Amino acid sequence: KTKTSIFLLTRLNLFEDAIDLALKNNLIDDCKVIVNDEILIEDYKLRKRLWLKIAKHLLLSMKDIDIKQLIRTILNDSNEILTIKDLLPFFNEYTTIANLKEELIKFLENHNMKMNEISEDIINSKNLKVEINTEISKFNEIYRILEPGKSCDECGKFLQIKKFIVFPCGHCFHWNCIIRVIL
Amino acid sequence: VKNEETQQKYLDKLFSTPNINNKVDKRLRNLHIELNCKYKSKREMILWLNGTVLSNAESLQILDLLNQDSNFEAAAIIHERLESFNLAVRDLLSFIEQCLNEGKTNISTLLESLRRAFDDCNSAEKKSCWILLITFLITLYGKYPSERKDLCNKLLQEAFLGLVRSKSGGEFWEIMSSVLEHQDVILMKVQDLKQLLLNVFNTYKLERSLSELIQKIIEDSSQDLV
Amino acid sequence: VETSEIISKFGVKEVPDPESMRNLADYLWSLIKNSISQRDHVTLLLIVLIKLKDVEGIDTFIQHFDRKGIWNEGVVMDDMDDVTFFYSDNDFFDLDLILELMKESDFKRLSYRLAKKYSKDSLIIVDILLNLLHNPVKAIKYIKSLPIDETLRCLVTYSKKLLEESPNETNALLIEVFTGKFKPSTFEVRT
Repeated sequence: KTKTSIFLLTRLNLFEDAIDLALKNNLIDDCKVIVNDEILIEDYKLRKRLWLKIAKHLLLSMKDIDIKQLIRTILNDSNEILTIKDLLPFFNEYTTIANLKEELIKFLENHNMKMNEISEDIINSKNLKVEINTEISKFNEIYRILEPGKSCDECGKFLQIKKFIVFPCGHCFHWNCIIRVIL
Repeated sequence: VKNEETQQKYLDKLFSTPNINNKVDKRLRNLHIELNCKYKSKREMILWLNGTVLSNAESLQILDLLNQDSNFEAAAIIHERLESFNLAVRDLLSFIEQCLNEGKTNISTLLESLRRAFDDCNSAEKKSCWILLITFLITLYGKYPSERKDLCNKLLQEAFLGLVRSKSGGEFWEIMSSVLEHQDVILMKVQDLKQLLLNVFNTYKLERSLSELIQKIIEDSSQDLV
Repeated sequence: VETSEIISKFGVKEVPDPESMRNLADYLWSLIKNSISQRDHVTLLLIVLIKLKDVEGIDTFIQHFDRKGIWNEGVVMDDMDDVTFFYSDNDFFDLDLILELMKESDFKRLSYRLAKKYSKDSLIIVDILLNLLHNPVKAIKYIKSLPIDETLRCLVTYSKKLLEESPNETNALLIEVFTGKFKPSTFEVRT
């Protein structure tokens, strides 16, 4: 039974055997639907193996015809998996120089863009680190905070009787009221 | 004077300092130019050729003298000073081929020569020169039996990186595709081309791998500083 | 000084540059020699090692690295088939990324040695030995030298593949497993 066996294998958690049987039965559409409906996730490793097996079954099966179009359609349906590098070992011998050249050009452009982005990020990080270091160095020994004629806060009594724990934005503490607050 | 080396030494300090302002001799300059060929120090010859007046007639005479000599590097330097990009590229390719045939250039020396050749090619209608250099490198790799395969792969990777940094370059990549037409002229084995492509892809992936770690370290440091 | 400040001046250029990455590897070696066991750093320490063609720079690391993550000379015993191999995870270089990078190159022959040092990967060791290293006799021996009877997932996962090369040994192992003969065994390295 073409369909009953496939359904039983799918229900039996034997997806590899089901995929092999579907490939042997030339049920490409059913196998593609099963692959796309992979609800179970195994870090895409099993999915990658299944996609590679499906591509190998499709590859070297019939006439090339629109070989570039077929390869592009397979890559698009792969949904960001089984890159051209993986398909290169199974390319065997052919004359599809144009499609391979286009794929290599696209890969090289992507790699160049990634390298440029990495270099720009590194330069931005270096500039930010330099600016942060300059700001930290400038902030040292430049406090220049001032005490008003008469001052006090929190405790209420008088700032100049115990200590001078002073913060920015005009706050005053006795080194004792603050430790009382945290307790 | 009955000693050529004494005359060479005398004429060395005569023209070494450019402080001369009132110069009237003409035969002495020609004698110095002609007798500089008698110097057997190739490194010192290159050092002297680095800084010189380099008159057009003097440049032609130097090129004619070096035509018999094996100092291809000096000829390439003269061509670069003469703004002969194609001639300089050809001289660099000939020097690289001679070094490969001799089998004495070090791996670091070969890498330095490849970097210098890539810089010279980038200095230059440079697409035709780059295609010719790539074809020459492919022919040298094919002719040379497998030792130099790693050097050929490194040269191919460097050429690919230079082509990427030139902009692939769009039509230049098509020129590389046109270079693929020259590959049809080569018509080499499919297995060797597939192995070379796989090695190039693996090298690119390995190079891209470390960038993520470097960026992660830099980002961690920047976050800590912030 | 701070480490990332030193590392910043390196990188950028990825030309073959044996001197530059040789110096980087020496700096990382000196950094890991005494202290500062950053998890990422040692990972990078592997990557550059894969970048170069050197091999003796990797096994020596395995020789003098403690299972718990201490760099010291002298090979000693480890808590095999224990929490360090079943429960404790600790921290070390990411095996998955490192294993993939090694499999990218042809140096995977010695990777089987590196698999033993790394913990976990109970069901990945058989796959590495069977699919990659071939030699089904070695895979059968490893399956015989597997852990206690609780280690039955590998059999249920790869029995179909195992029963293709040497069914007789596979049949005997299956009969022993299903008959209650779950005793352990020593480990070493047409009818």
